[PDB]
Amino acid sequence: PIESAEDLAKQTEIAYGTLDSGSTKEFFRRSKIAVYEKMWSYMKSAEPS
Amino acid sequence: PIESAEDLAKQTEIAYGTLDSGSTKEFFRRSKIAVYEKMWSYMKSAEPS
Amino acid sequence: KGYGVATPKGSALGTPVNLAVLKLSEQGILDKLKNKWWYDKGECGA
Repeated sequence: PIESAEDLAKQTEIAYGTLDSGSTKEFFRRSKIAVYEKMWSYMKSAEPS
Repeated sequence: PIESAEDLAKQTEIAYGTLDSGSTKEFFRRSKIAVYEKMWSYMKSAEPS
Repeated sequence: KGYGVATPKGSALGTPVNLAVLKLSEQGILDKLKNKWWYDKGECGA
């Protein structure tokens, strides 16, 4: 089962997201960690939102 | 078997090192990637050398 | 509980140090140091 953020970022069968506006989205936008950068790129480019 | 640098960095049963002076050691010293930072910390703190 | 950086009462460094701690927190540097000194230098791996 998904146990960490890295597990979410590695797979593609499960989608993940946040609020449209809020602190979590800004955290992912400004993050410099590789895993969070991957997650932010995925969430930004995910369609439908 | 070990198929990448991440597989080396994650475990402790297999030791690893570089030449005492050269481009590889300086690459690991100057790296900002998390896995190479882990590798450099291990190699620098490794005893015996 | 929390660990804080302590300063004398009425010192001129209290506000700058508090703001610096907040900046380091929001930039992810505190977590980076935590990972470096707990897990990057750990002897047990993952």
